[PDB]
Amino acid sequence: DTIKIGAQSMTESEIVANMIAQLIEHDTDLNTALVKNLGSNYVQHQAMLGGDIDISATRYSGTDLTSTLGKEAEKDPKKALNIVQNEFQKRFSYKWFDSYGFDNTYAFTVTKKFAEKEHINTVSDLKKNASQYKLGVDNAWLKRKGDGYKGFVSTYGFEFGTTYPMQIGLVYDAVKNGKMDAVLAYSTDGRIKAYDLKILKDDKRFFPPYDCSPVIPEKVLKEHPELEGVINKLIGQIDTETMQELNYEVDGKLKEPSVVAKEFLEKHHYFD
Ligand SMILES: C[N+](C)(C)C[C@@H](O)CC(=O)O
Repeated sequence: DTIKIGAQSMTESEIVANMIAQLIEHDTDLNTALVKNLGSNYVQHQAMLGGDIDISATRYSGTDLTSTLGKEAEKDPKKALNIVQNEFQKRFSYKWFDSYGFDNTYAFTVTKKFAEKEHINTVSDLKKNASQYKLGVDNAWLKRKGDGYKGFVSTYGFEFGTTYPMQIGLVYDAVKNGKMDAVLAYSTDGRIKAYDLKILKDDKRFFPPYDCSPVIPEKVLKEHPELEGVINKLIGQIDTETMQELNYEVDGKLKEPSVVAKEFLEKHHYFD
């Protein structure tokens, strides 16, 4: 009886996956295995449907609402979460838990020099010379329905000069070093504050909310009745500002996700 915890290929997914793994083994006689390097929410969900994972560490409400459930991008945090919770329960008997306490949203990120020099505050301010710009984005966002590029173009009414898809990890330096004029960063990445970068305002509210939660089949929670109490320790416990520091511990200071998670868990006494 080994619990299989899925980690997406994001620093944040890996930290949180370890944090779950360690809290389980501390509180239980259940032992754990991490399934690393799932490329996306789709990969994660597919893996859960086939029994390959028992717990998703990091799922985001807007992402699964638009892709896995095939729904419109609901723009309200609370409403988005409810539809996602009721749909997972109703559709797969999966439990989409309440969030850890943090939203990890797509954010248009620029250097401050660039925003001074181009008079930029908002995503709409980009429109003026948009075709002059190089945008850095992740390997999937351009192909996404609902919350992807196509949606952005029909919402903000403009497109960028060129778009470059890369690994999300690398957009923080590419924007900093001038290789890109703007990137679509993730808001919880600690390098944004660490590089004194500017988040632009989503003035048209194109993006749905992206509250982060764990997901486990009830089938699993039935079997291991002591498991839900463990996950519950972490519910509402990590705000965006905490997640930003944790992320940076791996990203800036180059620590193993397991070390970061253990240090976090030690600091809060494993929450009893
Ligand atoms: C992190 N974000 C919420 C913006 C999206 C992402 O996780 C996409 C996915 O899981 O494929």
